[PDB]
Amino acid sequence: PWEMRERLGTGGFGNVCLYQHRELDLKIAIKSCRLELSTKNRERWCHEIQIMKKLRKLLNKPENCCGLKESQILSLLSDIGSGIRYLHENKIIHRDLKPENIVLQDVGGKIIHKIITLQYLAPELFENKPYTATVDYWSFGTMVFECIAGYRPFLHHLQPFTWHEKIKKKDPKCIFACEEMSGEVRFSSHLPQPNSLCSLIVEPMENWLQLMLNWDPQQRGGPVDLTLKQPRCFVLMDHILNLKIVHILNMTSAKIISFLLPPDESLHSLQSRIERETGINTGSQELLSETGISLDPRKPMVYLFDKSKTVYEGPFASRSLSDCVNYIVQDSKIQLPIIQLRKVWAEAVHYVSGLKEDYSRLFQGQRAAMLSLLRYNANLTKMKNTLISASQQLKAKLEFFHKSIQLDLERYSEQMTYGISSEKMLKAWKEMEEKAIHGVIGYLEDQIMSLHAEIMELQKRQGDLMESLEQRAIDLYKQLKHRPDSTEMVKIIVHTVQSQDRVLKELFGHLSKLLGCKQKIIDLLPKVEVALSNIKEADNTVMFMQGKRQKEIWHLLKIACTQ
Amino acid sequence: PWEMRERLGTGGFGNVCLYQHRELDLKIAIKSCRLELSTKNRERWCHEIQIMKKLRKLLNKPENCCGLKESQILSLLSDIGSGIRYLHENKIIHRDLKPENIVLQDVGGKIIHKIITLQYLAPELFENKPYTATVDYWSFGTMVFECIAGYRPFLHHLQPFTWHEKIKKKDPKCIFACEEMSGEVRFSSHLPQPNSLCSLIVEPMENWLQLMLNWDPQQRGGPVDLTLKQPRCFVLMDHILNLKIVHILNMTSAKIISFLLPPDESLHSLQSRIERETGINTGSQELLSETGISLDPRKPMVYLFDKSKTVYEGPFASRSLSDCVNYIVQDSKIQLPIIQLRKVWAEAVHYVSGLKEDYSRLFQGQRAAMLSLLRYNANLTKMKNTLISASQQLKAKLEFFHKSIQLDLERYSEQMTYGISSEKMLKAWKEMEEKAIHGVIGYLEDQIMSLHAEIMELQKRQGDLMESLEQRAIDLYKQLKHRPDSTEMVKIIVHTVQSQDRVLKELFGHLSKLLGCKQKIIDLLPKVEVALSNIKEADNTVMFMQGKRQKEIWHLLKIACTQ
Repeated sequence: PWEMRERLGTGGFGNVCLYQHRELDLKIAIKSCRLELSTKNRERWCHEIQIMKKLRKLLNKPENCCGLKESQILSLLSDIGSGIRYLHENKIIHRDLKPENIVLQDVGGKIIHKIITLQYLAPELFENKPYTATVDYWSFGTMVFECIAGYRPFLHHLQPFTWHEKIKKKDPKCIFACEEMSGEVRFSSHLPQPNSLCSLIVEPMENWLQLMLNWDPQQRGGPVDLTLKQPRCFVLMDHILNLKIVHILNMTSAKIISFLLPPDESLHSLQSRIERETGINTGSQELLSETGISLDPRKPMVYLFDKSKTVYEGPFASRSLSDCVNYIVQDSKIQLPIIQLRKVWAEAVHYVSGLKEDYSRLFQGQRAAMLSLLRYNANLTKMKNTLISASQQLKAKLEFFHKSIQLDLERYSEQMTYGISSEKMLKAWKEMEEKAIHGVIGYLEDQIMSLHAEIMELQKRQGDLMESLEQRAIDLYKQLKHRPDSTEMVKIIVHTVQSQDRVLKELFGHLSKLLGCKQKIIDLLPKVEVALSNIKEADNTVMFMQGKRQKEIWHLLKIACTQ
Repeated sequence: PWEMRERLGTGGFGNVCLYQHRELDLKIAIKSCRLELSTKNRERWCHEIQIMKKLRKLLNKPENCCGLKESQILSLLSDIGSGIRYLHENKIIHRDLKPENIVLQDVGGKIIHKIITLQYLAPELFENKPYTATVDYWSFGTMVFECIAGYRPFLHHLQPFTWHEKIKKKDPKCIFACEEMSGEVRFSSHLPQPNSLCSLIVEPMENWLQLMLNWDPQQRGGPVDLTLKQPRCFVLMDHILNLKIVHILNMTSAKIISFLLPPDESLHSLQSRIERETGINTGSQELLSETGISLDPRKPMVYLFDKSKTVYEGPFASRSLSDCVNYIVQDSKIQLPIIQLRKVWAEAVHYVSGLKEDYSRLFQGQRAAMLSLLRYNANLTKMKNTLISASQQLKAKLEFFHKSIQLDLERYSEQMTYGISSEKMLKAWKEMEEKAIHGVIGYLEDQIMSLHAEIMELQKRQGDLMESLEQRAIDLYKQLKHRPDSTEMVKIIVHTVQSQDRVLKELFGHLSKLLGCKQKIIDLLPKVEVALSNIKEADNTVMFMQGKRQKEIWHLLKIACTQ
């Protein structure tokens, strides 16, 4: 019993449909071709199905109008790369490239992607009837930059006909194209500013796209690697996919640097790399995990603190607005053609989203600092429990020491009668008495639980309020986006900059209190080490002095055997 | 510089006025008599001022329409009693009695009261020109029942003329008067039901008012006590003022009983009084203070728990509605004359206020139970700290016991050579070894901190929501009160009864968890006593066994002196 539900779309000579089982969640797309076909087209569809048996919603999101997040673009490169190489191994050229061919499928947080409009049709497909797999490189890299910037790499916002008439008139050794308001065709051989990708990836992706967006058909793939039978863009993509890039969120200056690393980097070698590269001393390189764990350098988002500097100044915002957006900050009432307005507003929304991520990640590392504080706390609890244990045990040892030497003093005083006693033993036991004489236990305990209660007081956010502010702004961008003055948006910029400044300065006060707690702990540690060491040493001396007293008793047994 | 502010009222031949200093809070009432008086009236006012140099807002509150709280009436009796006797000692009859003569003055929570409308003018003042101090007794006791019920003791809601025409036609040996809807004059020699005063006070206040509201002028004060020159009502009022009445809020049945007590009652004698009177066993008489302290019976709102019974059934509401109010619960749309409606609605508001006080005081004793739980907790913490202290000290004593007897075993084994050793000492030291052999320490510790964390979980109110419901109801009574259907009020009765039932049953679950915690603690206590006792005893045995070993060493010194 298959339920004839709503369609999944329009496909073939009919509709792509959703046929779920009536009881279970068993969905499949069935490409309806019930319409009477010619036998070349019917049989054509037959071997189409036979060979088949052998994302566009994400392309139109409000939150990535200037393009997608880095890691998501990476996963699209590896997944759609495996699909495209999977089709080229199967001696199959798809040629029907579009974001609608790609399935969304959550597997535990991971979206999986397989392959199932004149902007994707190749210019040699605009001209000639036969084709090669180069159209997959042109349309695919085209769609890749449609993930990178959110829109078309060549002359976007035009109709595709005159668009390809300028593609075949474009210098193919360039990357990005745009058109100004004065009618100038200005095109760039480099990627634009609105990007989230690290430059270490960008420039091999730049020249990679110089091979990809080369509209000359014979040079779309690469100078072919004759050792692995492989075009150059595949080699560059597998090169990029195995880049080991870490990220150290430079907290004290509100920065982050990506680090392209060799695969044999020990963490100590990376400590030297940061000490020479960033100039931050390894005696103060405080490196916390996403869970706030300090590393082991014996192993091969990282959070960067200065162990020395407790003073935390203001954040160092190295991201400005573009001068279009700052022009609208200065003058919001100018009613331009609304395409450039949604461009400017989009840049503003991506900026304020950057601010949201700033409070997000700084907030995150603040929490990780608190978790490391908890780990130091548990260390302190262990050390103080062992400390007062051995302390009080040592006190009882002193107790039976004093009673024992009191009894020994009695027996010595009685055997004094016959002149048996030797005074060097007595003065030795007096020395043992002064050593038995030999508070800050409980006082430094009060330092411990005082700091403990202080931390718990520090335990007692506003970027959700700024999420309502930015959320209002992106709602403005949506309600102005579906349409065929910007003052209030600049006011949201005001409230987000100033509110962000307030809560960042308060959290910097929190962090200063945290490092004060941490330095107080690290000051408390060798107190516990020296104190515990004196406890164990003094213990073992008193125990050996009891054994030495038993050697004196033993010597009295020698005196008993002497007579 | 005195500021001529607004008046304080109208008085004399002008206005009672507020003349504050312009800088300080120095207020005084000045009785303006600027109007041209005759010299008997001007000089009359002169000796009035000369003798003077030698509350009505509270009478009209929305919350006490059926009369005032008990303790406040008590304080008015002692304060206005001291004022009236203060005036009768000064050979002065005021005769101008009204609630406007009484000053409100907060002193740390206490209102102080001193003395400065035809319903207060006496019937002999309605008839004759000369008078005595009996008019103070009539008008004063009149105003007293105007505190007790909130309105006039004789035929209220009438005009004062025909009112006194029925006062002089009333049987003066009765107390309360009313008039029915059919024109019947029905008057009562007892106090009505809408009262908060305890009956132990009510009936001497009943007969006290039978002397007070006796409109026969010669019998208003009393059969005069010839030993203290004192009318009977003064003797009865000082008798009532020195009554020592405590209150035990019977929590398990949702009750409270006042207890008139002799002044020499020990708390153990009162435990017998509760065990025979209430039938609640002194082995289960759990008596907690307002701070939740269990008493010392060696000393002379009390909270009553059953130590045995952990099952807490539903509350036992012995306060019903009157059948007028229940009639309006059954039929709310009857538009009566609105005087009886505000009477019925007023009874409803006082009922729901009683419910508010029920949740208030049960909530209060619940909190006191939690405070007593905290006291037991601190006791447990002390006992466990001392316990693990003496435990681990005992462990170190066993340690040097075993090393000591190991060394003694060595010396004994070496002096075995010459046949010096005596095997009874050896077998004795083996017995000492098994005694040295002679977990639930830390296990019952886990019981302790397990229960501690469980209590802290129980630590994590709705009568404020019912305060909004009742507050809505008294707002209905005010908005219908200022006017010259009751269904929604009965719906508030529904929500307050059912919501009150829900939160009371939840809090009864809380209390069951509390007594479970308490019985768990009291089970944990003799474990600590027996365990600690075994620790101290076993300690003192091992220490004496070391001293006995020193007596054996002493005996070896006797063996050394033997040769």
